[PDB]
Amino acid sequence: QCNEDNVERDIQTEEIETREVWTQHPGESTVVSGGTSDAVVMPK
Amino acid sequence: EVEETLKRLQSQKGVQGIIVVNTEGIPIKSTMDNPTTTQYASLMHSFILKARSTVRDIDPQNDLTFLRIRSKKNEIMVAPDKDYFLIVIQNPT
Amino acid sequence: PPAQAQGLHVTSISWNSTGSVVACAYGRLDHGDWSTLKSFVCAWNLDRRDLRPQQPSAVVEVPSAVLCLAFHPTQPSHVAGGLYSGEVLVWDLSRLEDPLLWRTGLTDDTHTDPVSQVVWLPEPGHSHRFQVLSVATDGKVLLWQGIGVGQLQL
Amino acid sequence: RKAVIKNADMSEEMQQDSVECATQALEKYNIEKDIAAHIKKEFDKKYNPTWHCIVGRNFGSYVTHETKHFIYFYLGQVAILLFKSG
Amino acid sequence: RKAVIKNADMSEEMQQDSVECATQALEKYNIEKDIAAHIKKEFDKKYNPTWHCIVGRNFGSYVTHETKHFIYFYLGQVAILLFKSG
Amino acid sequence: RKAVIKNADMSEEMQQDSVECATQALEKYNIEKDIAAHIKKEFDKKYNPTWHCIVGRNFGSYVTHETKHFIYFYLGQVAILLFKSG
Amino acid sequence: RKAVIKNADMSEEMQQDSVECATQALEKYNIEKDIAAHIKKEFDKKYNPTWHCIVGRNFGSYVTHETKHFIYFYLGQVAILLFKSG
Repeated sequence: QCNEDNVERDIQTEEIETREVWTQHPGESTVVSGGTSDAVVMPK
Repeated sequence: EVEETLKRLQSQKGVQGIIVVNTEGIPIKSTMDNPTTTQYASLMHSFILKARSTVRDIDPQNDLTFLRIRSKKNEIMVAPDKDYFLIVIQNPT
Repeated sequence: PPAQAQGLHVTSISWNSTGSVVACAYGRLDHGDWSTLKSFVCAWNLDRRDLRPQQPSAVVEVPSAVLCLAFHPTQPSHVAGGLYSGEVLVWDLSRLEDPLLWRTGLTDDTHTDPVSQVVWLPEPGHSHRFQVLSVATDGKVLLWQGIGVGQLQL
Repeated sequence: RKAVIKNADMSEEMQQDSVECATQALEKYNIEKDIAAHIKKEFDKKYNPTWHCIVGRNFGSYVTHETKHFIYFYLGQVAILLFKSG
Repeated sequence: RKAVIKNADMSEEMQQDSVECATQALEKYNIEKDIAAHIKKEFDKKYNPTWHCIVGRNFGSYVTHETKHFIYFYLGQVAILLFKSG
Repeated sequence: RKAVIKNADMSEEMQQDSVECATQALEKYNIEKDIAAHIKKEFDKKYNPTWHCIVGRNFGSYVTHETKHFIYFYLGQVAILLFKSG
Repeated sequence: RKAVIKNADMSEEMQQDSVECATQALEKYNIEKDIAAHIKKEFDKKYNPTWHCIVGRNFGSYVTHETKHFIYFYLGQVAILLFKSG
């Protein structure tokens, strides 16, 4: 048999991880956020 | 000292509530219900910032000294701050 | 400039109105300013990562002594300075060929005098345009535009 | 002018380069379109295509980014949004 | 909110959707980021992801789009940039 | 950029040459079809026909190859599949 | 899964069969490697070996095929390359 072997292969690329993000130039202190300890006040 | 003055102020028939908003909309002290406390802190934080910008836009060497907004229901006063300001609501009637 | 600063002294400094980080300096020798190349134009940014002020951010090798090198307000990095010879040159640092000038003046009666100063003015036309003047030592009030450095206009 | 990072989904090294690149672009150009063009092209070269950059004083955006390739920051009053997608 | 298209690489039918989507977004939403988000999401649903939208009064951009999936237009004084990439 | 071999049924000489050839192809060309064409043609010349090459960021494949003539590797984020068949 | 054929050297009956086969493959299989594998095997059975199939959203190729046994088409946003060689 001339075709002594016929090696099959499967190939799969990986996926790309993406996220949705907000931004806005005019606004509040927290510009954008992804779609109660309050220890933040204590230092002042 | 400051707590005693705030209590004395709150006792005044004109005053409808006081909120101490510290970290940019995050309060620590309030004499009001929770939904109003949070909403009021947020609104006045945004509102005062707009006034400060307006003044700087009028003249690039002046900032806010005081801001008052009045309505039929109640009246709100805020003062400029370095780190945080204080919110007072009174019934003008 | 490290090596050059050993013998020279500062005579003309300025800031770029646009790039506030950009500090300009020019030192020179007090004598012999009529003949040879005397110095360079040393600029350094007070910008991100400029941890070595001693390292110039730009060097303009000027063929002769220059004074009062200033920036046009609007243009990112465009300058004009007066040479002792009586000529004003206009550099355009945009090309990053820092010693390479844009336009040259004349050598005829138009402005032979060893002008003492160069100043910019806004042109009555579009605000982007700034006329360049010199202070004649002989009694001339000299104004021109950029390409107009040759064949001055007033 | 002063760089202030508000949000980032990006490594520390790329964050600093984004600011530095925008800072140089802002020094060289006055036109926001040209500032953005500089920032985009430099990122495609150093960190592979395809980046997108928006520079301006007044806008809102809603975009999708690849993880570890998004930053939003100010230089003075000018906001710069830079990310990869595609 | 009168619409004027300045530049497009997009079919006429997609151009109409771009204006109609932004028009509804501007009628419904007061905040720039929210207007942008509305527009983006409508395109992901109908024309598949990944779309990006910028809405504002003062910005420049330099972006890369998929062929035939770009539009830039105004509604009144507000510019909208809408394109696919990724 | 950095070459990372994930799968190979191939001699060490062809493995390294495949990477080198793909590296030059990626430096010379931006479009995948042209990158693949460079890699394929070089292999047909050096190691006899018939080679086939697929270059891309997003795909799956199912192929049949000759023994000792298959490699799959990355250059950065771009995958290269190279094998002989025919 | 709307089909658009970009290039073919194939009989009309096989062209239709390829599209219908690939369309079913995408309905049945979620992962490109398995989609490709299904399609490849169906042609080996009906049209004799040796077939090869590439399925994906982002790739280029340069391949050698036997005359009258090549097709390249899209189903929506997914490209399928199907040819016989060896």
